[PDB]
Amino acid sequence: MQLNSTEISELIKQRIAQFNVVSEAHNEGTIVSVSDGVIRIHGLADAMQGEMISLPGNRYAIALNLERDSVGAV
Amino acid sequence: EFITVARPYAKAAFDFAVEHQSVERWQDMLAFAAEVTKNEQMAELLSGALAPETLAESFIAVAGEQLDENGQNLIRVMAENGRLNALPDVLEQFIHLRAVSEATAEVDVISAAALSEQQLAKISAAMEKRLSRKVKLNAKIDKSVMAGVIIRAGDMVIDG
Repeated sequence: MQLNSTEISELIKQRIAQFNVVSEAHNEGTIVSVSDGVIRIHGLADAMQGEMISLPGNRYAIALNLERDSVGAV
Repeated sequence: EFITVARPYAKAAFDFAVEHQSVERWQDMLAFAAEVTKNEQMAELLSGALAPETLAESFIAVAGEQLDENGQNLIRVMAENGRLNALPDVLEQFIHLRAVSEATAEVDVISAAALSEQQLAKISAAMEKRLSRKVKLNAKIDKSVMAGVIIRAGDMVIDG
């Protein structure tokens, strides 16, 4: 079967089939869930500690901390 | 790596595996699965999404259809569990699981591990020992047993 790495191609194949959706950019993400002006927050991963974060209705958003998994903005 | 969490999952496994007698087959399923899990670009995507259905579908979707209905409803368990992220660990468990029944392996003495299937401790073991005739290989053994006896030794020097 896929033995070694044919899986990857299979993966590729497997991917290629479903492939389209994956990834995103630094500076690019989406705010997933929130309450109280603080947001589960995604994308834009590499940034400087507490850089200003352009908001729609544009404003920067206050950046608390970088969690490993995902982080939210103030 | 809760991995202990494996059991209720992992356990029903062998049983289903027992009952389903798939373990050749189920074993296949597991191979396939850990493979699927491994996918890293996928992995980023993998925790991406909230809707469990979405993942059961998409995961199952690109999967290449190695899936089983029991493994569909059941995969649906792991996703419904939401715990599924870590699943590959179970294979290790499953190994032991598979191993558990009748299996044996080996620890290298000073060289390399035969992993011989020998179920009699110190006997089937001894059978392998004698079976050397593999007596040939050095593979760091001498430094090891001389250094380890030497270690007990300097240990006694300290004791001295």
